[PDB]
Amino acid sequence: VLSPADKTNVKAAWGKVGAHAGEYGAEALERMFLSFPTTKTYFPHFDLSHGSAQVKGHGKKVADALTNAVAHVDDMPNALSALSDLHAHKLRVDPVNFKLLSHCLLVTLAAHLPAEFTPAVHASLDKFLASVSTVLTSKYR
Amino acid sequence: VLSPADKTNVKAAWGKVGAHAGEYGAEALERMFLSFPTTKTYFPHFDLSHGSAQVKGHGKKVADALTNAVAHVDDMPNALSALSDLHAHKLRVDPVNFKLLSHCLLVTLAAHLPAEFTPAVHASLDKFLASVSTVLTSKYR
Amino acid sequence: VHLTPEEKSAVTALWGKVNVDEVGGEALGRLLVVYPWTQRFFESFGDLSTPDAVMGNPKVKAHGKKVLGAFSDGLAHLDNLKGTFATLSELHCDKLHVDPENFRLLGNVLVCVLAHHFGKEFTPPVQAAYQKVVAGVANALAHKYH
Amino acid sequence: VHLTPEEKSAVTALWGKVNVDEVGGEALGRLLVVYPWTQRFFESFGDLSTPDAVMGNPKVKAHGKKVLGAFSDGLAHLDNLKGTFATLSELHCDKLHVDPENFRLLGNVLVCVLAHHFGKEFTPPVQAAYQKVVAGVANALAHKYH
Ligand code: HEM
Ligand code: HEM
Ligand code: HEM
Ligand code: HEM
Ligand SMILES: */[SH]=c1/[nH]nc([C@H]2COc3ccccc3O2)[nH]1
Ligand SMILES: */[SH]=c1/[nH]nc([C@H]2COc3ccccc3O2)[nH]1
Ligand SMILES: */[SH]=c1\[nH]nc([C@H]2COc3ccccc3O2)[nH]1
Ligand SMILES: */[SH]=c1\[nH]nc([C@H]2COc3ccccc3O2)[nH]1
Ligand SMILES: S=c1[nH]nc([C@H]2COc3ccccc3O2)[nH]1
Ligand SMILES: S=c1[nH]nc([C@H]2COc3ccccc3O2)[nH]1
Ligand SMILES: S=c1[nH]nc([C@H]2COc3ccccc3O2)[nH]1
Ligand SMILES: S=c1[nH]nc([C@H]2COc3ccccc3O2)[nH]1
Repeated sequence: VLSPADKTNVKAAWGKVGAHAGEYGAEALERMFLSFPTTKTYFPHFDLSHGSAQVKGHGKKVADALTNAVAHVDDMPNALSALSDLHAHKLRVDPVNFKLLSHCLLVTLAAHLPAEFTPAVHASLDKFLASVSTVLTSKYR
Repeated sequence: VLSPADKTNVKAAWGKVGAHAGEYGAEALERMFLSFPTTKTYFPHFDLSHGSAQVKGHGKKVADALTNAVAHVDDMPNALSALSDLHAHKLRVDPVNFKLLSHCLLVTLAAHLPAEFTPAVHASLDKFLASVSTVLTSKYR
Repeated sequence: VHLTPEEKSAVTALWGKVNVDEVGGEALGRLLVVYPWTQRFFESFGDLSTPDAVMGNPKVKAHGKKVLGAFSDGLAHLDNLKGTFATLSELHCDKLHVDPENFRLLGNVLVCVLAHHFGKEFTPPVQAAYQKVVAGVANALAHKYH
Repeated sequence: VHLTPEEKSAVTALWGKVNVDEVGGEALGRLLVVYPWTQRFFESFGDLSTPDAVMGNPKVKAHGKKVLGAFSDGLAHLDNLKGTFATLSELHCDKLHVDPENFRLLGNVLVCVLAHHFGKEFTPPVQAAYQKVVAGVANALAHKYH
């Protein structure tokens, strides 16, 4: 689980991103759709177009789910049970895809906050997203 | 998490293997050492030889840790915290290696119990080992 | 790939006794059963929500017979899985977008299938050889990245 | 690999502005920091138990300069990463036994490093191109499986 320092880093990053949460979430998705087109086959009836509003809207849902994860770092399995059901049972998302979105969340972060994206923070955010990703694919276990 | 049926399958397999637990554990390791030699670099001062006694002895420790996992399917993160510390923090085991031992546990199982190793059981045992493996690499998160 | 004369031998000796009509649909069926996300590539196959429905599915067995067909080619050109699977490599890599990780999965389920059938005959050294070939084949399928 | 003229262009345009003295040790240092198990291949490097100790480690920067050196070769023979990295492919695959998965890891940390330095200039399309090359290179390193 996340150390006290890791918790502090993730929140610091969460506080600093603040209002841009939904936007960063839409960008990470656009980034994922473009770098790993295979991921698009999960959003068929979606306008995966650029300025897409459906993407803008899913970005926000993703960022909100993440904010919820941040508020239950020591609870997550619980707090995400529903989401874990959606993605694992009903959607059958290939677990590799979680590494790909997470990797894209980090690029987005890194690109908008070059100076704060130090190796330690990178490390803390990476552990966090992997905790989130592991909870979401937990219904396969 | 494991369904009621999955729990029943794993225990059925645990009961049927019974006394052969430590042995199957040594075989899965011998199998892992031979198919993925890279794994051997984690047991330097070990006689990774065939009839090795150190291997016979580690097989038993592994099977016991698994039996402990079976008895805390809904607890594991807890029940394995120590083990998770050993393997993740002090040993720095590459997470891919857990997929490799688990894959070798299943071959061992399958080879000694051809007829009981049905697709459903295979499915249940796979979910179990992945739960175990995920708990053991959880200190990287 | 590079196998010792002993491995190259055990592998063909083993293969020769493989029911090529069943072993492939079984490896494919177990893949789809055990790793449910892989069921997404075979939607035309029908309801795969139960293990028995997956294993008895005629399209799963038919298609599985081809997959085994491929591994058979490999054991026939171990030092050329590059070209042998070259065409396939494009199919899976360039047209399909299958994550190479899933190639690894299928290959290892095949090994488990082989262990399920030959029991104790599938000794550690023998398993060790197949992981080799299976590793080769998966590499070849991932080989073409155009 | 196959990149559109636009990607092939954005990639070299980007690369040309890359501090080849630092970018490599940084990608390597972040890999070792972020995925601690990778520290096991570089024991001769010393105490890597803190991020600052890893990043400032002279051997990490030196060695990192070579890794970048390799990717540079790749961008110079995108349609030949097969032979270009052929030699390396043997080093990493045949002698070292690095799991191809770790090649994927390093390649993606490099992408994050590039994003860390070029900020908003590392646009989605631009990132998209590098994932392509990085995917190619990792494939080539895994290519040789002898
Ligand atoms: C960082 C991990 C992820 C988070 C936090 C996340 C978050 C969410 C949220 C908030 C929803 C809405 C659920 C609801 O309204 O009930 C959603 C839906 C969904 N997610 Fe994820 N997700 C993640 C990863 C992924 C990945 C990797 C994919 C696949 C490439 C994916 C595919 C989907 C799909 C297809 C939907 C449904 C879209 C629709 O049809 O409306 N998600 N996700
Ligand atoms: C199925 C997952 C695994 C289980 C249940 C398991 C179980 C155990 C147990 C019971 C011990 C003894 C701990 C103690 O006495 O405090 C141990 C030690 C150890 N394990 Fe694991 N292990 C697993 C996977 C792995 C893997 C994949 C590797 C690496 C390839 C590995 C490497 C080690 C090493 C190097 C030791 C220490 C050996 C020594 O120096 O005495 N384990 N493990
Ligand atoms: C080492 C592993 C693999 C081998 C040897 C293999 C072999 C084959 C072969 C022989 C074909 C038939 C080609 C033809 O009829 O001309 C094929 C098609 C295909 N493979 Fe695989 N394959 C592998 C792994 C996978 C995996 C993991 C997936 C899962 C995503 C996959 C998805 C497909 C699909 C979608 C087709 C066509 C299916 C259809 O006809 O509807 N394959 N494969
Ligand atoms: C796309 C990824 C990679 C590239 C492009 C790459 C590149 C290089 C290059 C250029 C060399 C130096 C060869 C020479 O000096 O002749 C090398 C050596 C080496 N690489 Fe990598 N490498 C990659 C990934 C990795 C990963 C993930 C590991 C982690 C296990 C690794 C472990 C090593 C080791 C152990 C050496 C020699 C280290 C030493 O000199 O002590 N490499 N690599
Ligand atoms: S018996 C069985 N079924 N699936 C599997 C494992 C085999 O091990 C393995 C290693 C690397 C990637 C996937 C994978 O699936 N074993
Ligand atoms: S910013 C950063 N650091 N590490 C990583 C991820 C990138 O995504 C990824 C995909 C597949 C395998 C490894 C991996 O490591 N992103
Ligand atoms: S179909 C295929 N084969 N290789 C690849 C790319 C993408 O993923 C990857 C993962 C690990 C090592 C190398 C690669 O290159 N697509
Ligand atoms: S160094 C290297 N490159 N490929 C390989 C083998 C082993 O692992 C693997 C994983 C996924 C697809 C194909 C392979 O083949 N070793
Ligand atoms: S192997 C292994 N174990 N954990 C990982 C990485 C790879 O993918 C990620 C991508 C972004 C953040 C965390 C991630 O976990 N790879
Ligand atoms: S179940 C199963 N198998 N592999 C996983 C992956 C899912 O996504 C991840 C993403 C980042 C780090 C670790 C992860 O574990 N989950
Ligand atoms: S990708 C992904 N997610 N989960 C897995 C598999 C691969 O390795 C295993 C090997 C044996 C049992 C369970 C396993 O989980 N591969
Ligand atoms: S952290 C991290 N990244 N990848 C993992 C792997 C560890 O081993 C596994 C073994 C089987 C199934 C899923 C697994 O998740 N753990």
